[PDB]
Amino acid sequence: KSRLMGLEALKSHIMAAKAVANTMRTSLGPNGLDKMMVDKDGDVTVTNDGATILSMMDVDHQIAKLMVELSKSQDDEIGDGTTGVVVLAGALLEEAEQLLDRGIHPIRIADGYEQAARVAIEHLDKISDSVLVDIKDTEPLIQTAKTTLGSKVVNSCHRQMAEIAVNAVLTVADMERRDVDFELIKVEGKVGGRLEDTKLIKGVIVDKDFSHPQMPKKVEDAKIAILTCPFEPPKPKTKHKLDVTSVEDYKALQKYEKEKFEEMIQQIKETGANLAICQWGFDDEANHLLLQNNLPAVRWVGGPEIELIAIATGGRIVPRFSELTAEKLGFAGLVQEISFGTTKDKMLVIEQCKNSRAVTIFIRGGNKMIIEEAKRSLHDALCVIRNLIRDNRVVYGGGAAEISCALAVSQEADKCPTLEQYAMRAFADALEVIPMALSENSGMNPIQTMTEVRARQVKEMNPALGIDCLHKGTNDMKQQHVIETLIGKKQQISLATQMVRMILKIDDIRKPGESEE
Amino acid sequence: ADEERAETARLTSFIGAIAIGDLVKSTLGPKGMDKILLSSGRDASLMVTNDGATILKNIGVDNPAAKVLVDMSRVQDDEVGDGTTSVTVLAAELLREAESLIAKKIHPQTIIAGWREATKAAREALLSSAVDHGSDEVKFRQDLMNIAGTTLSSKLLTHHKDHFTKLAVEAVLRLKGSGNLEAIHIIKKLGGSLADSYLDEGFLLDKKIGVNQPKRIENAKILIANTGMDTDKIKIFGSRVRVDSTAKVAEIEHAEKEKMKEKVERILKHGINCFINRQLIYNYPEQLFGAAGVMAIEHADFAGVERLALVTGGEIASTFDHPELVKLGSCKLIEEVMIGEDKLIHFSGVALGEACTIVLRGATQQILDEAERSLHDALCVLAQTVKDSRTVYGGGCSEMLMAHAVTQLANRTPGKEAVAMESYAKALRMLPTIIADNAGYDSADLVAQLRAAHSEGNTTAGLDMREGTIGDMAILGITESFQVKRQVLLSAAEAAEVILRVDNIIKAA
Amino acid sequence: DRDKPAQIRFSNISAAKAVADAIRTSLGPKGMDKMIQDGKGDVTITNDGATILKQMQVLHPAARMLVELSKAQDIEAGDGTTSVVIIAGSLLDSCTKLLQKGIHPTIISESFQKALEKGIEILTDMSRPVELSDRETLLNSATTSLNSKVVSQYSSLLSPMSVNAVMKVIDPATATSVDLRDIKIVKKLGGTIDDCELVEGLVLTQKVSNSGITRVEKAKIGLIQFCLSAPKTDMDNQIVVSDYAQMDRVLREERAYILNLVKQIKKTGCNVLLIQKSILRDALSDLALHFLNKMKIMVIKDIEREDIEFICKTIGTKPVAHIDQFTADMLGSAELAEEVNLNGSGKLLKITGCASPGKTVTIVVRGSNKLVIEEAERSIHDALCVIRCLVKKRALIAGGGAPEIELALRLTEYSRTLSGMESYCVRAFADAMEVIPSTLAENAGLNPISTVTELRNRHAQGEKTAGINVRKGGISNILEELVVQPLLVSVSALTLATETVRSILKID
Amino acid sequence: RDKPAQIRFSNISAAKAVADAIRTSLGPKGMDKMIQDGKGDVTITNDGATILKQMQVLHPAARMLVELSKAQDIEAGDGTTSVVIIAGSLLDSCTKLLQKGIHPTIISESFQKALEKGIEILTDMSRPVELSDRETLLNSATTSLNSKVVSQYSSLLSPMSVNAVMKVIDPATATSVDLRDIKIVKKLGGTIDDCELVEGLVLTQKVSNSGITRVEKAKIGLIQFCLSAPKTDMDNQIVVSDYAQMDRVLREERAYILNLVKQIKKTGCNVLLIQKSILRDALSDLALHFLNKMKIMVIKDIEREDIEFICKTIGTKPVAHIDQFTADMLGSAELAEEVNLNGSGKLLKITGCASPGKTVTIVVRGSNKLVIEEAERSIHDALCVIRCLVKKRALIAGGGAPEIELALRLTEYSRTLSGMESYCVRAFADAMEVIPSTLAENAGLNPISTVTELRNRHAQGEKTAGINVRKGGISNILEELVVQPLLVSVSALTLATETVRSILKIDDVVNTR
Repeated sequence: KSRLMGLEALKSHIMAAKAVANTMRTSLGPNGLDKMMVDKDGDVTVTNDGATILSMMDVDHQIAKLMVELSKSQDDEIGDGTTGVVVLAGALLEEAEQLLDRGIHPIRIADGYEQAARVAIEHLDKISDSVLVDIKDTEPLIQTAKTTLGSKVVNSCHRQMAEIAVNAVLTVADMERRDVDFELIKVEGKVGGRLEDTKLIKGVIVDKDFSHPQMPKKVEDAKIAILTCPFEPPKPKTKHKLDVTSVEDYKALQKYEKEKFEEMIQQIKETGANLAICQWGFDDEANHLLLQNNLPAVRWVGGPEIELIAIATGGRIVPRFSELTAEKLGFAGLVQEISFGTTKDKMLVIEQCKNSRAVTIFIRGGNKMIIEEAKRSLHDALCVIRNLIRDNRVVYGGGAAEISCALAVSQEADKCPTLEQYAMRAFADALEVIPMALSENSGMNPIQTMTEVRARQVKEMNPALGIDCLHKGTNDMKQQHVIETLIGKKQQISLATQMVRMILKIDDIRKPGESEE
Repeated sequence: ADEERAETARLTSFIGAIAIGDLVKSTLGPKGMDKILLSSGRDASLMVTNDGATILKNIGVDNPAAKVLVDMSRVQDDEVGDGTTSVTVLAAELLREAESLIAKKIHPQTIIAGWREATKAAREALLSSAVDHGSDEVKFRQDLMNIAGTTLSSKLLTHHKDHFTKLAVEAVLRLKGSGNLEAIHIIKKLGGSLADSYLDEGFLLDKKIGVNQPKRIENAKILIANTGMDTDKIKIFGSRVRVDSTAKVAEIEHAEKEKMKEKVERILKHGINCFINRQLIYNYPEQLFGAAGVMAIEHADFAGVERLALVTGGEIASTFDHPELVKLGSCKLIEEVMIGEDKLIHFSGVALGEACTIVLRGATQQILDEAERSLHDALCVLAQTVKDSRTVYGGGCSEMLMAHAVTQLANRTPGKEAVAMESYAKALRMLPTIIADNAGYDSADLVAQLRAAHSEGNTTAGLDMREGTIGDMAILGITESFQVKRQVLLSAAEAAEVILRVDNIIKAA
Repeated sequence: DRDKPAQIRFSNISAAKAVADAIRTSLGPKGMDKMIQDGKGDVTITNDGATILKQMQVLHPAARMLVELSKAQDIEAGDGTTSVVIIAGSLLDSCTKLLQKGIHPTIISESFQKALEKGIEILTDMSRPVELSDRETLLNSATTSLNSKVVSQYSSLLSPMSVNAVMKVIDPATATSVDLRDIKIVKKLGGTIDDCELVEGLVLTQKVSNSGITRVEKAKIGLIQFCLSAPKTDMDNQIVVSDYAQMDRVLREERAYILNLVKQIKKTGCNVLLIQKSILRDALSDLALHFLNKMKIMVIKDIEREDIEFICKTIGTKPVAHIDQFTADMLGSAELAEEVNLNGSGKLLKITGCASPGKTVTIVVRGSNKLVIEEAERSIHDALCVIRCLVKKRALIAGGGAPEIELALRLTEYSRTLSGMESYCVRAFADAMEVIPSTLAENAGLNPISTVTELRNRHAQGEKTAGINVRKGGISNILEELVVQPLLVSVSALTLATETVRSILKID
Repeated sequence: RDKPAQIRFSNISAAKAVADAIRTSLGPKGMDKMIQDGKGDVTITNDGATILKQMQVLHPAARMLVELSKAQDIEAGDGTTSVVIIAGSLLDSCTKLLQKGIHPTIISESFQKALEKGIEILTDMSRPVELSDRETLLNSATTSLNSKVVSQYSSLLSPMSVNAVMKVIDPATATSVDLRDIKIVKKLGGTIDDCELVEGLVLTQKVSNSGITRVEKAKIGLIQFCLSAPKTDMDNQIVVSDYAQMDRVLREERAYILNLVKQIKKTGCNVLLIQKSILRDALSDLALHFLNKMKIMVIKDIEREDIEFICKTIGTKPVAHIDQFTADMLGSAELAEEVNLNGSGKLLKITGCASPGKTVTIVVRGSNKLVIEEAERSIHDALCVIRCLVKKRALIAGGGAPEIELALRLTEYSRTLSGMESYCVRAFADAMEVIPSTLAENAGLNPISTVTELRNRHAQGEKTAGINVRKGGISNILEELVVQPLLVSVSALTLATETVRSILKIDDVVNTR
């Protein structure tokens, strides 16, 4: 059995947050050089918000093991600054060890770091404004929804994608009484279209089911009639058939099909829409004979797929052919067959205005990775507006909020003194890292860049300006229109010192010879 | 997992890309000299190629950056129709160029942003290096011939190219509506030599139904059809066939005959002189088609079925959803002809004159399949050179133009960009080196001469790599279509930067 | 960055030169034959490079290239075999130096590749025309070119057979290329070198006909490329195994088919059926095959499909995989089709005369034993090849590398007048030549150096007032005792080598 | 190259390693050293202040700290460690800035910024003192003498310290009144109370016996000749192959000098300073008896500084040879005195000498050497600490404490500057606080208690107040009865400041050919 003590542990502890946060420090901002991921099978992919690359990294170290967890809730509620906290959680530790390198308790300064967060928080709470509104917030969001999709997938994003991204949120963001969570809004990726092309849908949109185009390919009404049961004789998505003993039974066989359709139809007709979502698939033959009958069905629907259209409409799935109601059918302000792209079949477009428990924004794409890269970009920004629309709070920073809070918290340590005089100083030194350490990855000099917005803190505080994370000519947060949710940075303040305290918690490092799994 | 971070991954971004450059640049140009292809899975088995695409496979690529460029190669190879070995070392040059400079501490941020507009700085110069040739048709003839031997040159056909240099342009010469890969019908058939490669003016069925159906039908009304005469496709007439008994074999045999006889008579209701079936044609129907004086071609080639429909101006049966409703092709002659050693049913009088059926005559297939493959590559350029009839002075001449352009732009821009942009402008001047080094001639001579030439702004004088001197770009043939370079100038001037963005590289293997 | 290719090119050219060097002892008849224990640990005894190079070979790609380069001269001329191997390293002796000397690899290639044509062109000056129209002259010259070489044994008898078989399939006075495509070489165990003879139709494997008539004249030549059999389970008779009445009744299935499938064979009708080997078949129903020949169609079974391929062309019996493919066109028309068990031992169906494109010849190679058959083949193969080369090359050239000792001087001379960076090369190009006849002057024993040096002046005088005369192995007129070869083996060895040497220079 | 980069680090390696253990400063801390030297020489070592100058180090980067040690002491007389120990504080920031990637010149220039900002604050805190009045002279002497060897004999030495500078005192404040004018003459005999500050030129000249130049109208001369005689200056015609030949020339040598020493006695000059320049050997060993016979003080080849003290202070010059009598450029002394305390000891006092308002002379006396030592070194810094006040007045604290006050308040300047150097000065700003921590560091086990709080406490006592290392406890540090003149630390600041940027001014080390 082995025990790696204290500094030994701390050495081990630091061996990650140095480099694995530097993986972020190299990636800080768009000018942060992005992270390629090659898989266990050797599959190359470019990544950011490195909780991605950290999950794609395979943890040999408890900090690496922890950080993914620490990084998650940041990428969960905020969706951005996943690179920031890991740096920041990786940074202050480097100052923190240096203080135990000075021979200071991790105990003491972490405490002084914990409230250094708090004093930065209020100081952070000053920045920008804590209220944005629907017409106001959109364009800065349309900026963010751009600059997220404009940094992270396209270069300009698209005023399609930017606005359609904020509107997907703003849809349920208004439904949730100025809140939202993701499941309410779902980006549906399908490629063959363009990244540019994004269909914002209040509900399910999936490919419709027909057989012959000579027979009607049609949606009926704007309403969907949802069925676990048949609209067309149910085949439990496995081998099932029809057979006849004579030429005449063949004639008897097809009117069965048409009457069962009618039987099913007449039920599903009178109880609202006609339009089937039918879990099970049916033969491609009498499917057109059902088209020929009338009022197409959707056959071979996924087991969960019927449920997805069920509750999001506000209705349900019809569980049995004999048990039928519009409630067990669908509730939709729009259902219509619509061709996805020019490249393939009509997606059945159900835009559910009778209810939406998921408003699902469809996105076309040129390539998987880049429509991913969009979807990649999206859910990051989806959550920042999600912070905003919940409580509309923004902060000019990433070139500012740090050096802002880096100024005062270290200034506070003057009025702090003793154990917290080093803490809130060295605390804000980790703040000093990111905007500087961003400019690190940039061609600009981080030390040089720091000195400027440093001099700016002498000029101006909690500023609408800052460094350029966009590597521009102007160094601002405003002419940059860079920002986060005042939630986010504050939410980002939460996590860094949270692992700093976390590597402290117990006295117990004692391992079988295994402190890693 | 295993994270390759910037420098190491950058050196790793170098290892493949730079070393992959070594061969593809060694093969760059005709005097580009081959790399032995060692097949490590199949024996040691040796292959010798002037092409990098073939290299990208035999010994596989581990290096992600190089693995990326294999796309770029194939991308440029397939899309541009050329630039296979070119765009690759082009990414090798700048990464090599960026090596010492990012090893000079220079950010790829600094680098990339520099080469970004530097890449664009070449463009206006490239867009200026655009030389409209082919604007006139006699131009367009020689313009196609300009790039006709150009693509096949580094696509590793060094022999029959001339014979195809005359052939491929003719098919492209007639198009003029657009560069057409469909109206133009591509056939390669064994028999004759590879300089016996033939151009059928019209549609061709390399199919032969023989005298089983009428062989010669003039002013033949074509039915372009998918319609099964045995399989008996949809719009089916009958009950679903069944076997309830030992002797039931009879009725199903008799039931299909009607179903066959229907589509016979139904297609006999087209009045078509020749029936072309993308499916087969059974004994009962074919003996009916043969008794109808109609040539019934069975299982005709799918695109050709449409090419027939296209070039003869007819319509396809639409899976017998049109019983009589499918429009009919009419070509003044349907004749089974022996070209080379083999009888093929040749359709002349087809409604498309721009349409040409090139029938490539194999002395063997192994060259013949390589023939059209590389032959199809110029067509891409040529088809797009139909669309844009334009040229750029080759042999590293447009390089030296875009060199100075960015080389002054380096001094015109300057900054963290001209940090990169000079390195950029060197890879511009590194292209003339390779072909000259491939030609084994003094690059710094031929470059700085061509530099002095483009310092005198002479892009009509360039490195002429046949003899490997500096000489005229008059469109000697040493000039390239504007399509290729702007294409080839692109992806590596992109990917090299794109590679400079990936720094942290986590390899979970 | 191009270092490694040079290193590789070194490694290439080294192991290239290497394997080509070992034959330069065994080069020539006086070249010493190596008993070689192999990876099998067992002796192997040969002189010519190709067999030597194949029979023990490891894998070096350039070496792998040269065993092809070796095979090339073979598959090209069937002749001058040992020669092409010797010139490559000889050229590379110039090349590697010039490469060391720094001459760019692309240059040396096009240097020697240009210089190639100049050599064989002065060879065309060296070239002595003999009559390709006159069978006698060909019978006289080729055998003498064979008498410039080892084997007259059966040749001087079989050149009357070889020159004729060629002469018979010779259309032109030029006699053109004439690959052995129309000469069918088949053996027969019994018989003699005299019972070895040319036959005017295609002798077929044995004659395999069970009830099939021993001879059918004016033979429709049927071909069976499809099975004679009803479906199998455990035999041509399809057997489902429980109780014996089912397998007795499924016969009614099986029996009728193999009868009708045969009845269908005789519907269109065939006088001879080509049937390849039953393992070149999935299987052939004897049940059919019995009733097959019992409808009286003479057949050969057990024949090679490549025989059939030879037969599909030379007598124009078009391949029949099917009964629709039973047709008087795909059923070849034989003038006469018989079997001869006699005139020696062994049985073969003799097609004697036929409907044939491109003339046709079969030679049935016989002898007191297989060896007497074997060397007879080896007696014709040279004759077969040296003619088809000598006719492929309008003129003749004396052998022993003396033309090279001429030409090495000739090109080096002009290689001066050539000047250019390649003057150094094109001299060294030609300089590569004389090493080969030198090695022979060493291989026959002599000073390889003293003599061939002097011969270059001998060949500066009358261009032949002397040459390398193998039986003399020394300074001699090679026209006084003719040491003579068709132009090709000279050209062949050359044209191959440079190309094989060319790409290697261009090989990284 | 790598060598340029490593050597500055290698400088920071050897140099910074030395300047740190250079703080046990003050305290009864750490176990005493018997130092076997680099040559194997066993040496018992204590009291880092002298252990500073004592230290034998190699390498350029280590010796500049001895060079640094030498600098402060001679300047102020106080704070020998104060200039060096902060070179530990300097090379703290330096590396971290080189680790921050800050450029050496910027780190160099960062030394000047904090220096200007530092001399700002040290004067801001320092409380002005009057260097004319006896009072802070006594007081700065007091605390210094309270930190010097004799606290008890700090009493009489104080006016002898105070009057010494006040002898040489210059109008109001100025950097002046050096210790060269002060001639400290160790007098065997007497006691430390018997140590005597004399106003005039006193010499350390020690000649034969007594009553010799105790008389009145005894001038002190310098002679750049010496007396004549046959076998002294004037010729000998006789040569010595023989002891008898040896005698008559020495007899004639003695007989003639006997007349010359009369001429020195009638000169009014009863001390000749006889040139160390040797004519025959110049003044005869036969002559020394005769000059002393006339009660004239000459010892063979008189100590050269006495020659220069009489030049400098008195203005004496050589005269014509005693054969010519004397030109009487011998300076004006109507009394030169040989004083035997307890009937013992040799001290030449020149009273009535020309003195230029300066060259005050403390005669440090004692029956022992230790007695003279304990006096001599103590009064020296008392002379110095007053010379310190005169040079640069007021007072700061002592023992490194007020530097933490600078350290707190400098980080505020490090807050204002808003440059890279604002961080660089900042990286140095609190690097100053290492001193009292490292002063208290070296004595023991279970370590960590007071160290960070040796810093933290002052910042708790904020900008005016902090812990006083000498008396313990937190207060305004500048007077606990813990002081050094404002000169001492601002003298300490610049030197180490200077010397370290040279390391950065080093591109790479070399070795001469």
